[PDB]
Amino acid sequence: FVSLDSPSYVLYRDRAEWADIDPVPQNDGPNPVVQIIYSDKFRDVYDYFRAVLQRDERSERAFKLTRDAIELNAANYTVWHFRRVLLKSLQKDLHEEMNYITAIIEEQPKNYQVWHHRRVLVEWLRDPSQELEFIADILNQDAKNYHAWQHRQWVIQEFKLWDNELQYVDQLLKEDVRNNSVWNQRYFVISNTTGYNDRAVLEREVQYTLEMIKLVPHNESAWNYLKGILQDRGLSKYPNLLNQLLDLQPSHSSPYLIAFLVDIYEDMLENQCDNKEDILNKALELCEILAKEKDTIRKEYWRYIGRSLQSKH
Amino acid sequence: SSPVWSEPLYSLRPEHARERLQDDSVETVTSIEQAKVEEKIQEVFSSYKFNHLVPRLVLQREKHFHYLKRGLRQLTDAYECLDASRPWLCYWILHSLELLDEPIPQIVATDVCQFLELCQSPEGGFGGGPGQYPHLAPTYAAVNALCIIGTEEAYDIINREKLLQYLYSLKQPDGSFLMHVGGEVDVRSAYCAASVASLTNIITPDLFEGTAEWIARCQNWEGGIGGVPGMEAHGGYTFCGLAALVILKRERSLNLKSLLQWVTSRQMRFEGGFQGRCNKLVDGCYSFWQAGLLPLLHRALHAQGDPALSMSHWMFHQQALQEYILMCCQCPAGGLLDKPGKSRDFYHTCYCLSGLSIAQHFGSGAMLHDVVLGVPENALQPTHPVYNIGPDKVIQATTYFLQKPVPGFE
Ligand SMILES: CC[C@H](C)[C@@H](CO[C@@H](Cc1ccccc1)C(=O)N[C@@H](CCS(C)(=O)=O)C(=O)O)NC[C@@H](N)CS
Ligand SMILES: CC(C)=CCC/C(C)=C/CC/C(C)=C/COP(=O)(O)OP(=O)(O)O
Ligand SMILES: OC[C@H]1O[C@@](CO)(O[C@H]2O[C@H](CO)[C@@H](O)[C@H](O)[C@H]2O)[C@@H](O)[C@@H]1O
Ligand SMILES: [Zn+2]
Repeated sequence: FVSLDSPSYVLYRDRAEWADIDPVPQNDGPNPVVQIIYSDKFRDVYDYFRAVLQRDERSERAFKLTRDAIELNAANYTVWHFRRVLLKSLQKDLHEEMNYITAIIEEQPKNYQVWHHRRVLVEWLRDPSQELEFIADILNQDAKNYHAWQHRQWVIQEFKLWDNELQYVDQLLKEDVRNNSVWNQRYFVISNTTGYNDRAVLEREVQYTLEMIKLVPHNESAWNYLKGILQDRGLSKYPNLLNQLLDLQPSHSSPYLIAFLVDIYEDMLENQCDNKEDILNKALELCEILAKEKDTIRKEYWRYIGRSLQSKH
Repeated sequence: SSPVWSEPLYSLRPEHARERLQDDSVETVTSIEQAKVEEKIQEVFSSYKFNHLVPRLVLQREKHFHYLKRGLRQLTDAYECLDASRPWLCYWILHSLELLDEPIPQIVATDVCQFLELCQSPEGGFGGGPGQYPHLAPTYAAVNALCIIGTEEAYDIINREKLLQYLYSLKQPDGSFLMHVGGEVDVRSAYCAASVASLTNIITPDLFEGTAEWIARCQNWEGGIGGVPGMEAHGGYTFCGLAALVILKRERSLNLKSLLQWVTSRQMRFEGGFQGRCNKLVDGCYSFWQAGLLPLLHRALHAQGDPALSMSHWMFHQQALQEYILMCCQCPAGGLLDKPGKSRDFYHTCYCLSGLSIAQHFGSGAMLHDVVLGVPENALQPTHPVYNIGPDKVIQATTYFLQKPVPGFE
């Protein structure tokens, strides 16, 4: 009806249709701590919300009242909950509410309550038709919004919408190959569809990642994805990978490559490799280089790895 | 050595310039944002250097104290957005004063106690303000505040029988917990439940059945832990996950090796502070969420007899983190912040100081080793890595409640 900043907005204590109900002021105790000096509009709304909640009034006026409480503070989870309680009682049109929550999330996408309210609506309607597009728009404003990606994984999983997600991943990686949220989605999609056990899928993934590394050698995400898709089997189980990384050595060296080499040696030693002394020595040299020169911020970690390698092999 | 009025800084070493981002001539929003932050940070680092003269860093205690003291009583309507987070304001402020070793006047202590009583729901748990529904986050905050206070008056405000029933009412069959009735589910709830439950002695055999396994499912390919299974590794969720598992004595459920490599990589080579997830920006609050994982991993590894563990350092750059916090996260007017150019706030004041304290103090067994960068007065009170309230407060609180029975059980 009338927005909180609308020129004809009227305080609740002045609305005739609300005169029958007494407002419930918030009791902070005689000596208030962390006491917020609320604006008159804010307090006014919350004094009435407190009253309807207390009376558990499932009315249409209470329902509209929650919209104002939400504009005043969209993080008030109690208001959102009571609102969901009203959507059910009043049997409100959920597609209407979907439009509302779509608007809300657009203004403030970094909020836990709003994304949850949307999820509840989608579950109630068992209708996911709008999700991937809406999320894609939010992600279009912040390609890394955590809640956006989380809600997205949920809808895809719950409603089996796997079909186009890998193309989506590829498009976003094209836009920003450093977007870690996208590399994460890539893992999510693949492990939940074809899996990585299919050697053809694994090779495709390893080739793709290596290409990305060669284009942007210092992009950490690609390096992390590469170790991520190979670590479960063991890095020493892919003998060609060592040689290929060593080739990149001069022309593409970086703390990431050197670190990856240590990981490989780590696993090799762990797996009864030949030349244990040689590999141990190569690995220890790298730990020293990373600790003293190439990755000094992680000196303590690299020194620790060096000591581990020595106590084990 | 060098004169006492001059202390060489890691961030100011000439080699440090080599730690600037290398975008490989391929710009994306990510490299661009990172470069802007680094650019600003460089200017800040430079302002503390006067050729060979490098004055000791100083933690503006008084300025922070006045800021905290002022906020514990009243706040502007700019704080209307935190109307459902009041017990957090109490916890952020009290823990900060606690780290700074500023005492809490008993009048204020009692007033805070009374307020949290008003936030406590009749069904158990604490709401974000008087009359609001219980929610695990403010419940966690309130219990910690009460523990920081340490008086029996504080301890007793907690209605334990209802607190246990409440936790039960949020327990899901798969091991997770709702943040509140009809609320979202993510790893924060597991930590909140495990924290309050252990501190107040209300853990039953079934309460956390399946929780450890659910949390492990949150550990992803990166090594960190995401909010829910499948989601991106994030320091906030990783802290919650590991700390929870430590409380449950189930750290071994995680691949500690990949967790360690992940968290150590989250420390920014140039800034010295920590980022929340790979390829995102540095932020002072991660000084606690990320760096706090190291004391936890240390304890976990030491527990399983790791012979290579250090006996004097956490596996992160303690100096660099302190440099970042002291040089880039202090507001001239008091309070601490995310990064240069951000407004101060109580949340960051709390976490920047918590991280500073962890970066300053190492301990394992009877092994102690401090690294207080700057003037000696910079040294803060130690903080417990699992609960993030003083270690003394933890023992005292758990001792008190251990003298009570678990609500309606055995
Ligand atoms: C939507 C919130 C954001 C995702 C926030 C993290 O919020 C966490 C931590 C927090 C806790 C208390 C207050 C503020 C923040 C979070 O738990 N947010 C909950 C808090 C609910 S409550 C009711 O206990 O205040 C939320 O719902 O925002 N991210 C912060 C990073 N940008 C680092 S500053
Ligand atoms: C006990 C408790 C309640 C702990 C909460 C821990 C915590 C800080 C969680 C963060 C959650 C989150 C979705 C951050 C992303 O926001 P962002 O995109 O603004 O931040 P980013 O860029 O640093 O990742
Ligand atoms: O960090 C990888 C590590 O996490 C575990 C769970 O503790 O599994 C995660 O990562 C796997 C990829 O390596 C995913 O397949 C799995 O779904 C995710 O939970 C461990 O198995 C693994 O070593
Ligand atoms: Zn922050």
